[PDB]
Amino acid sequence: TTGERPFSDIITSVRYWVIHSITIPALFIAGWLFVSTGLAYDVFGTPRPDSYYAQEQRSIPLVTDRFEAKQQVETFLEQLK
Amino acid sequence: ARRTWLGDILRPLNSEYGKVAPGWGTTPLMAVFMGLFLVFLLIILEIYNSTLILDGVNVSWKA
Amino acid sequence: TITPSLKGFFIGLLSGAVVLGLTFAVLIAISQIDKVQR
Amino acid sequence: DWRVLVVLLPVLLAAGWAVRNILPYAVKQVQKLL
Amino acid sequence: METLKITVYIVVTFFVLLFVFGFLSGDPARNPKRKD
Amino acid sequence: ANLWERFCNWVTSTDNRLYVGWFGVIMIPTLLAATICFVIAFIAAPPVDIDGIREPVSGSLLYGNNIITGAVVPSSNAIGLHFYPIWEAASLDEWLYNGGPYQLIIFHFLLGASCYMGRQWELSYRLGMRPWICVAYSAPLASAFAVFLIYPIGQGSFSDGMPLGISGTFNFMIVFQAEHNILMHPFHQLGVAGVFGGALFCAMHGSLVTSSLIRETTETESANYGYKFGQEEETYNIVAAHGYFGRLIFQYASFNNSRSLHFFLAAWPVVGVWFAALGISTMAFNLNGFNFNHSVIDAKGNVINTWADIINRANLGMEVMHERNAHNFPLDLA
Amino acid sequence: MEVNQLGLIATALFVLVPSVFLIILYVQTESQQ
Amino acid sequence: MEVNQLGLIATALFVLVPSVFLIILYVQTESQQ
Amino acid sequence: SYPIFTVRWVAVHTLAVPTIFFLGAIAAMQFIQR
Amino acid sequence: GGRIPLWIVATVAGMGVIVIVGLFFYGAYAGLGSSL
Amino acid sequence: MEPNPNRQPVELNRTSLYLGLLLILVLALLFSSYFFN
Amino acid sequence: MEPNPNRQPVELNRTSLYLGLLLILVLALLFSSYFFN
Amino acid sequence: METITYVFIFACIIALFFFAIFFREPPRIT
Amino acid sequence: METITYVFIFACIIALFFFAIFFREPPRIT
Amino acid sequence: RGWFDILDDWLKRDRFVFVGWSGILLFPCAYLALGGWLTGTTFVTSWYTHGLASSYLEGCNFLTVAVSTPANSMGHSLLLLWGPEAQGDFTRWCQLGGLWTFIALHGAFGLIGFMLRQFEIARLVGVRPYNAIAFSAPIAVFVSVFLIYPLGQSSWFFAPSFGVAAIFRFLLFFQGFHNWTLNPFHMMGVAGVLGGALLCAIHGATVENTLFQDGEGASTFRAFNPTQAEETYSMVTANRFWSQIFGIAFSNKRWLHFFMLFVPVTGLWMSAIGVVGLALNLRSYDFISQEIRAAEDPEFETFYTKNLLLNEGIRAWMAPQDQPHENFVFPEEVLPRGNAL
Ligand code: CLA
Ligand code: CLA
Ligand code: CLA
Ligand SMILES: CCCCCCCCCCCCCCCC(=O)OC[C@H](COP(=O)(O)OC[C@@H](O)CO)OC(=O)CCCCCCCCCCCCCCC
Ligand SMILES: CC1=C(/C=C/C(C)=C/C=C/C(C)=C/C=C/C=C(C)/C=C/C=C(C)/C=C/C2=C(C)CCCC2(C)C)C(C)(C)CCC1
Ligand SMILES: CC1=C(/C=C/C(C)=C/C=C/C(C)=C/C=C/C=C(C)/C=C/C=C(C)/C=C/C2=C(C)CCCC2(C)C)C(C)(C)CCC1
Ligand SMILES: CCCCCCCCCCCCO[C@@H]1O[C@H](CO)[C@@H](O[C@H]2O[C@H](CO)[C@@H](O)[C@H](O)[C@H]2O)[C@H](O)[C@H]1O
Ligand SMILES: CCCCCCCCCCCCO[C@@H]1O[C@H](CO)[C@@H](O[C@H]2O[C@H](CO)[C@@H](O)[C@H](O)[C@H]2O)[C@H](O)[C@H]1O
Ligand SMILES: CCCCCCCCCCCCO[C@@H]1O[C@H](CO)[C@@H](O[C@H]2O[C@H](CO)[C@@H](O)[C@H](O)[C@H]2O)[C@H](O)[C@H]1O
Ligand code: OEX
Ligand SMILES: [Cl-]
Ligand SMILES: [Fe+2]
Ligand SMILES: [Mg+2]
Repeated sequence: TTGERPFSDIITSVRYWVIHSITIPALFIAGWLFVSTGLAYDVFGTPRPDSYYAQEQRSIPLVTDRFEAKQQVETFLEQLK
Repeated sequence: ARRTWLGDILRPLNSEYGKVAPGWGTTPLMAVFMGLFLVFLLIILEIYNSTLILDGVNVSWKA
Repeated sequence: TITPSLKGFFIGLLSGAVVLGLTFAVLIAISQIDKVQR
Repeated sequence: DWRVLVVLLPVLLAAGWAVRNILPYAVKQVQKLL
Repeated sequence: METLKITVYIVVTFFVLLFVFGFLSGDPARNPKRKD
Repeated sequence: ANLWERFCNWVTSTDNRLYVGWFGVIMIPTLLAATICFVIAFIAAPPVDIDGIREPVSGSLLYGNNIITGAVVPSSNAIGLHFYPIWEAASLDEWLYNGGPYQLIIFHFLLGASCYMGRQWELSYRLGMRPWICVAYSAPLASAFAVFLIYPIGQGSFSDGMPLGISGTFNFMIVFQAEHNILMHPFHQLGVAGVFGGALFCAMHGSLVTSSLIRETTETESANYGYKFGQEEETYNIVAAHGYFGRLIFQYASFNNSRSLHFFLAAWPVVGVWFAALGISTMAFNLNGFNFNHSVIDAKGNVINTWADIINRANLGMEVMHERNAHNFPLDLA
Repeated sequence: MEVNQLGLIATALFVLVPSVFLIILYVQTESQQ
Repeated sequence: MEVNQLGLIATALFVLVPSVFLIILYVQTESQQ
Repeated sequence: SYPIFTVRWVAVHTLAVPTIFFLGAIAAMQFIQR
Repeated sequence: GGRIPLWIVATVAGMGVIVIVGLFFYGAYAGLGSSL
Repeated sequence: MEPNPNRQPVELNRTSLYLGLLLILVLALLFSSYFFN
Repeated sequence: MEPNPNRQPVELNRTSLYLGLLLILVLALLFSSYFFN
Repeated sequence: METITYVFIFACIIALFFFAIFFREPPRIT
Repeated sequence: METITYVFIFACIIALFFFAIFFREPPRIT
Repeated sequence: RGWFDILDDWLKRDRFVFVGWSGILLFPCAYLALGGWLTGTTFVTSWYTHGLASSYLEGCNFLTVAVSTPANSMGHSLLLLWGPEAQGDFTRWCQLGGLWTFIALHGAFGLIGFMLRQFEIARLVGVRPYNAIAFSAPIAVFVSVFLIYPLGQSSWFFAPSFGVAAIFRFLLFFQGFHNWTLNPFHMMGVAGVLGGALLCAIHGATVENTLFQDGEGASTFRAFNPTQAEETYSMVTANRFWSQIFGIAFSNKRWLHFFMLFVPVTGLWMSAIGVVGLALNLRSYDFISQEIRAAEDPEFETFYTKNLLLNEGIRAWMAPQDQPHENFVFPEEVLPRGNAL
């Protein structure tokens, strides 16, 4: 009763579904592509399934140095090649 | 109520009850000092936290 | 001298001022435009 | 990087679609607001 | 042990029979409204 | 009136300070039997060979325990699910060694607590109330049946029932997690939602009613004297409370019907505790919580640990250490 | 058992001190008009 | 000194028990009309 | 006669917009092999 | 205002939720996190 | 000297007595093991 | 049920409080050495 | 001493139950 | 503990002197 | 009519979601703590801080995803995005656990914003502020567990990680290392939580079963009207019922509802005090008298002694993988095990 249009009037209107039959799939597809292009891995730094370990490595790339942690990760990533 | 010697001396210091400056008064000046105090506290927090590292300031017993 | 963490400190100080500043300009602006009917 | 565009492709292209189906009425809201 | 077994059997049977016969003794009619 | 009709009227009398009733004629002897035996056992019972391995555990105060460590120890693993009343023992000393008191207490208790539920139905009927307080009580009742009876049945021994003591309770919980991964079982998780939510909703409802109390008193007196027992008027403004809480969240999130609100307060912890009880009672048949140990594998096949894998290490530590002299073969099967 | 030598007095006062406080306030309430 | 282990509690209760008895009776007297 | 854009509209879309994006991302993750 | 019936909206949206959660349950047995 | 007008009578009803005693005895029963240690 | 007519109010004046406390504290001070022994 | 202390506190609680039930302030309809 | 106990009881007595003197029930002529 | 008063007018407008002055704090901080949690659990690893996978992107499910704590080597660093550890690199900040502190700090300020909202709305509508007062308990829990506990410890690493199973690890860590079930402050917490759920269940059920017949329907929710002055249920019947069933009963509705505030709120405060102790490892780990006796009498066994062995198993079997900064190599022959298993 705060003056906004009721939700059950909006989502039953055709103008809402003209708009949202485009915006809702486009968002869903944009999320799908963030993963399937691999951009999600490069934005967040998450390992792909073949980038946890070097080929004969069994040890974990744990960060041990506070002020050079940024370099420890980069040295761990450069050992993935 | 009982008048006393010390009470009559201290009387002017308890005489302006409820007295105010009109409107906002010195509120904008107070807000500025509060803002600077917040920055001050962040600085000393970050020094103790080793988030802020200054030359000459080794935050350790060995200093 | 200004250490890198000091410049980093000034970055966070400025970035908070910009977040709070742009929030408060927008809140003031919308408030000035959408006043209450008295 | 070609992948930021591809993710921003459906976002941009549907924002522009909703700002077209709401523009005759987003104007009327802001006009009486002034 | 046998005397204790018989005593418990008697006591248990006594309280079970109170429960069964007591609920058989017109229990739905013991209510504040319809004493049918 | 004959003696039977007079006795029945006494039993079902609403004028008795404590209501007896027909469930009460079972509840009262059983609960007194379980209480008396519990108190004596907790103070004075000698050590009990819980694991059937001639390694007696001291549970009573006189034998070295305090309030926190003391317990009535579960009956012996050698007994299993066998009924062990006093008359089955050759002496009280043997009954004590084998954990007789535990079987006596939990059996009288469960029979007594079942009749407590019936007695709650019974009085509500005599008073003209609606009958479903007893349904709410069926949640903790089912929980008690789960830990004292159903869990032992599925595991094959009253030695796996929860001990009657505080540290004994903790031992039951830790071993249970080791063997069943109860934390990873959604029924336990619903139990937690039931109890955290219940405490949340208890706090919320208490606070909103207290916030909306209508002024009838001064500052120098407790606001509780603003309510008179059996007054007809509402003592709080439910419209004010709805107006607050519907602005705290949003309007349609908030109850304006007190009957709906109180039903929700009933149903939330009760349904949640029912799921908790069913959790225990279904882990009694070794349908365990989710096992994600080694679920995440890299491209080569290396195990990539997750938090579930860290839980498993903790689970392993309890498992290898629990009942440390009882196992002779590699798998812990019951 | 080898318990803390002050545990008995600590428990006895932890009981007795607030219990008597409540009893004092109860009794003087009952005696009011 | 090697004193009686119960001397502290015996003294503490010998003080506190009749002292609180007198305090209870004093306080409820003052609250009478 | 109601407005379209409100504080409510903003609050809805600050949740619903990333939610649908995240649901598409997580759906695509179901088809990643190792 | 009242074009599409709210029960139809509810049903299709309810079924859209089922499909998405059912996909996530499908992904528990395939690909990453499946233990295979 | 005139008496002090800020004085107020204090009350504790019986249920409050029973609740408080319950509280104190249960805290005692709970903490006693830790005090003996 | 009618109340009991034998009930009587009990009193202890302040001087009686001070005398009793004096008595209890002095007996405590006197006997404490013997209780510690 | 420990055992006596625990049983004592317990026994007081049971006594308090007795008074709280049989010697409560009676609920009065007013 | 002993020394503390004796001094404590003594200190209470001195306090009781203080109240018995300065906060007595005032003798009133009636 | 200055700019402050017009801004105050707009912030306090009746709308669907009330904003307020507290909403300036609450709404960004809550949105970021919520959004940071979803972002981290969808896309962010814990591989460099814990050696764990913790995201949907790596194959975890809802039970196993987490935003995990930073590495122990970070200490109690605020781990600001612009700080000396990430140096402005967002990707590295996520890898070092900066999302944990982001969620914790914005969660903290949001919780403040939420209690400020409770005060602000209660003041505007004219009700007493007991709901804000009751919210002090979840705040006390959040501050003690998520901030004070790791601040007492070596680093943020030992705080709870924001995930379902990660929290379960936190629970089992506190058993094995702190014997937290033995702690009387936790026990008071349990009593308040379980006592709270009991009061919730019993009060709801009591009201629903002492309702007055106020209408003709067998479904009885329609018989309520919020503008009624009369009580919707019989306090007198409820009182008589509970006095005869349980011996005691409420007879004051105001005390009943206060007690419902008090019980879960006091319990949560008590547990918070226990966690503050555990920040400094001031545990109620052991009963000294039983340990003396168990050491000298190899036949003395209790449930407390059995639990200590369980705890020793937890520590030994979990520490190498739970604390990978320590580089524990525990050879198989040093691990405590009972016979056979
Ligand atoms: C309400 C009264 C009551 C009940 C139900 C019980 C019940 C029990 N007692 Mg307890 N007991 C009681 C009072 C009671 N006791 C009292 C007052 C004392 C002190 C004297 C004891 C002292 C005592 C000791 C010392 C022991 C028991 C034991 C037992 C258990 C086994 C008894 C048995 O084998 O009987 C055999 C059963 C019968 C003879 C059943 C006959 C009942 C009717 C005629 C048949 C109908 C049966 C059928 C189930 C229908 C039920 C009705 C249903 C439809 C509602 C059982 C749980 C033993 C135990 O605890 O073992 C672990 C044990 O050692 N009792
Ligand atoms: C109410 C809103 C609110 C609050 C209380 C916070 C609070 C926080 N944020 Mg968050 N943040 C917010 C909204 C908020 N944020 C929003 C809307 C965004 C998206 C844009 C973010 C994005 C964000 C990121 C990416 C990060 C944070 C971080 C933080 C933490 C450190 C901030 C800091 O040190 O800046 C310091 C600045 C101030 C405190 C400003 C105070 C104003 C002063 C008193 C006025 C004077 C300043 C002056 C004019 C500046 C001139 C400088 C000049 C001399 C060069 C702190 C908990 C960091 C964090 O979480 O670390 C783990 C972090 O990495 N925030
Ligand atoms: C009978 C079983 C039982 C019960 C009832 C409890 C009860 C409790 N435990 Mg204990 N626990 C138990 C057994 C039990 N425990 C056992 C056997 C162990 C093993 C030793 C533990 C180990 C344990 C640990 C390690 C801790 C507890 C803690 C607690 C307290 C938690 C309070 C709380 O609500 O935190 C929940 C969190 C909050 C209330 C903070 C506020 C939450 C905000 C407001 C939520 C915001 C949500 C947001 C709006 C939306 C989120 C997004 C959504 C998608 C999720 C509570 C007293 C905690 C404690 O003592 O803290 C002081 C604690 O740290 N327990
Ligand atoms: C009819 C209400 C019955 C009381 C319900 C009591 C239990 C409530 C259960 C929980 C909600 C259940 C679903 C709605 C219960 C229900 O009855 O819904 C009905 C309700 C009203 O629908 P309409 O808007 O059509 O109705 C408007 C009416 O005024 C008709 O004129 O729908 C909602 O409000 C939709 C909610 C979307 C929410 C928008 C979210 C925006 C974000 C806001 C979050 C910020 C606030 C946070 C502050 C920190
Ligand atoms: C409304 C609503 C909702 C939703 C829901 C949903 C989503 C549902 C769906 C539903 C559905 C969707 C249904 C369906 C149905 C179906 C059916 C029931 C079928 C049947 C069939 C048959 C029976 C078959 C047969 C056969 C055979 C056997 C062989 C061959 C041939 C044939 C095929 C014929 C919600 C919750 C949101 C809310 C409230 C409202
Ligand atoms: C961190 C960060 C940030 C932020 C971000 C954000 C803010 C985000 C957001 C985000 C979000 C906001 C997201 C969303 C998501 C969502 C989701 C993912 C959902 C899901 C859902 C589902 C899955 C459903 C299910 C269910 C449930 C839950 C219950 C009931 C049942 C059902 C089944 C239906 C920034 C950049 C600022 C800065 C830097 C950092
Ligand atoms: C478990 C073993 C026993 C199995 C019993 C099954 C036998 C079947 C027939 C039993 C007869 C029960 O019959 C029942 O007896 C009682 C007591 O005698 C009768 O008599 C009763 O009268 C009224 C209610 O009617 C009561 O207020 C009264 O106290 C009682 O005496 C009931 O009205 C009758 O219905
Ligand atoms: C561990 C040691 C503890 C020992 C505890 C000692 C307990 C001593 C109990 C003292 C009880 C006094 O008991 C109390 O007496 C007073 C008067 O004296 C009575 O009070 C009654 O008389 C007074 C005066 O006429 C009226 O103002 C009052 O309204 C009326 O009720 C109380 O109704 C009764 O409860
Ligand atoms: C070792 C632990 C011991 C802790 C001791 C705790 C001591 C507590 C002291 C409680 C003191 C109550 O203090 C006492 O209050 C009552 C009312 O409440 C006052 O009583 C006054 O009001 C009442 C009621 O209006 C009148 O009937 C009365 O005539 C009047 O004097 C007393 O004058 C005051 O002395
Ligand atoms: O008793 Mn008691 O805990 Ca059931 O699993 Mn097998 O059995 Mn024994 O080992 Mn594990
Ligand atoms: Cl064990
Ligand atoms: Fe209520
Ligand atoms: Mg998969």
